[PDB]
Amino acid sequence: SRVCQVTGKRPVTGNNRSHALNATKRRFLPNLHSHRFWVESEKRFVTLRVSAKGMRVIDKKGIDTVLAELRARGEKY
Amino acid sequence: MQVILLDKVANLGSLGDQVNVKAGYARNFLVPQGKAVPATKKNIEFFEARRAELEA
RNA sequence: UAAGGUGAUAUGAACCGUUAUAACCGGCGAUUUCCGAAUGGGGAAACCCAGUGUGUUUCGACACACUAUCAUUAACUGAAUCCAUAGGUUAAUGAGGCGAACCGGGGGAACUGAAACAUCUAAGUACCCCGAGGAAAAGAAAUCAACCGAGAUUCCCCCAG
RNA sequence: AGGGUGACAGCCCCGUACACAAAAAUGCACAUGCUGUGAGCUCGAUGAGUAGGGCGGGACACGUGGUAUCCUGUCUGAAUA
RNA sequence: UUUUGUAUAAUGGGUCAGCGACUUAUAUUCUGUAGCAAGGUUAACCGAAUAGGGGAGCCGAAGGGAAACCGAGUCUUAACUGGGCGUUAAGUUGCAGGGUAUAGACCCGAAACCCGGUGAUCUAGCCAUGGGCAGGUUGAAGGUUGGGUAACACUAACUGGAGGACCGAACCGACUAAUGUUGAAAAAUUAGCGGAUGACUUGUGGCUGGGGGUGAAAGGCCAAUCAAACCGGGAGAUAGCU
RNA sequence: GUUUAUUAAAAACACAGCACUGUGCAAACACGAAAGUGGACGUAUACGGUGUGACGCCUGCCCGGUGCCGGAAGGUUAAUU
RNA sequence: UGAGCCUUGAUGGAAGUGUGGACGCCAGUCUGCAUGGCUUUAAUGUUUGAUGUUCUAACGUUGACCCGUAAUCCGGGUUGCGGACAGUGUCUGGUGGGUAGUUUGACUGGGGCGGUCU
RNA sequence: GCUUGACUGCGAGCGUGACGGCGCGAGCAGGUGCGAAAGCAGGUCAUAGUGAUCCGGUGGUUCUGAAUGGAAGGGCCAUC
Repeated sequence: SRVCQVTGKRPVTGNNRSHALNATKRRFLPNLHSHRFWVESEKRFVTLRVSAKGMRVIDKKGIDTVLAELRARGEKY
Repeated sequence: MQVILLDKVANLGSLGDQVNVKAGYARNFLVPQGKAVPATKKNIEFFEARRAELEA
């Protein structure tokens, strides 16, 4: 499930569009990566499957806060 | 990525100065390895209140 | 409620009943095999095979009840790694499947029309998928107006082919 | 109104108009108890990887147009009455 | 019925009964008719419900100009002797009808295109595990032994028992003919025929699913069909043809 | 040997043999949006693709065209800036 | 290592016994080396891009081991090998009958070929 | 020889087309050339020498211009 654990980003659909303007179904999908984040608050490595962006979100908000959600929302981690 | 420093740390370090550091270096080494911290503003005071309650 | 009654093809038999337990109607309860979500395990549905606790002046064995999975919670346990975490057992709640349309969402055609055809159309239709209610959805302005003023959402008639 | 009864029935039967009914289980209303639950005032606070932007798409009757508005896959990224 | 034309040897119909094709909705115009008339008329809704209320609004009484704008005129042009379009005819709302528009739009009919299911009980290929091949030939390697060589070579008997080896039943196929052809049979019967220890044959079960499979490759096979299976659906596809 | 089950059994397919070509192993290749898997529990005396088609004697010239292979100058050339 | 800024030596405590580099108006004199009672020049500190080594800490491991776990999945952990490569998202140029949707005129003494089309 | 009438605005009234359209035209207004003048000239003896609509470009023009003033874009005339 190409799905960003932090941000909710899943794949989306659109068209392609030639010069001839031809519509053809396509998919956009999240730049996902799954990373080993160091918590320390847990002295452990939680490894989330993330989108660069999710990563930025973590880099901002803060890991302990992100992990806050998910748990807050039932998710594993 | 900005972050303020704890320990010395080469080419920038200074026990608490205000450096601007490349994204990765930090979320990958500087921290989750104690040596700096996200300049979360809540911090730029948290670690400036020292530069006042101390160096003056 | 009652003087008639034991559904029908479908008689007959043997019976029930007439002033209140015949029958008949309705409220509430009892019982409710097996299969089926099917949930002890299995399985070519309605069959096969268990385990655990029980129970028998005949306490072998054969009856009765529990034992699926998943989630939340708790208790008891408990690794690599000593603390922790993971893991494991148990217990209590809950879910599960079914089924009209209407509803919200994920995805989404082609014939066809353009008197061919690719932009365009058919259409966000058909269809598949998930979810929910009695309705759903939406909703109390970073809305409109236009220098006057309106004051959420929904629905209808005009505006206007 | 209607239906039936040996042919077409207001008065033969069942009904209809009308007026009546529940030991029970339930629905909705109110009035009350229970557990909750928070009410009013004063002083505050006022939604950031967000708005905006590049790219690619999508939605707006609007087919990138001179094209506002909205959503966002990708890269970025403010002000703070 | 179609045709320039059909007794026509061109189409359709064995016959009778029943059924079977220009419809409905909303728009829009015209005609007929009715009402009111420089006006006609209400929609939603309200309702005392076919009344009444509601005149939002629509159409009409004013055009010209792309427009600003002007206005019974106006536009053209610097302006037109002028030119064009206008001013001189009554609308409007029901009701019935004739056309059109959107809708399956008079009825029936494709070959197809798209979506979602069902199918390897027929067949193709593969996997697992099992079964089957009467009878009769040929007689490879190798081996023993004699003869033979300086020793090998070589040679004779024997022994052995290979092979998509031979002949031929079962089994598997299907080259020719005849019959049959409203069949005994939706692919056979009868006489002949190729293989028959193998790239053999066959039972049970399993796997591969539709632009997909499988194919010793014919476009072959995938349940009597296959240059794209069957079923349901889009669906009354479309048919300028009959 | 195979084949057009049902008008074609052949000179068509196949075959051992041969050649070219790709592949250093998490191979190439192939089913698959992926995970997973075949190749292969193999490893260049192997695996795939293509052609030829026992065997004998043999397989000449042509690299312009098309296809493919190699080329660390120059010209031309995308997003981006 | 291309270019900017900061600077300490160039254009804008005396005289004599002694030195590397040179557009030196063509024949100088210097720019420094020793001593002796805002614009044309060399290296530092830098700031900023390019190239190159190596590191480890993202990330890969279809090497070995530990545990969950009597397990050829998975997860965690340790170790080894790689390593900011590879790979993957977004954008972009090329290739791309593998797949797709289609087009491929009429006239015509039948059609096609030829011819013709205002 | 002198010139730019290969002029601008229009146009009674004809032709010829299903239509889109094409064609001929004296005359009026402004302005111009030639000629002493009467006068002739809105191309070429005539009849071929061509391409609708869309979209877009260029010049001109306040006609329009989504709160207002502007602007963008649209219209109109010329033209590609």
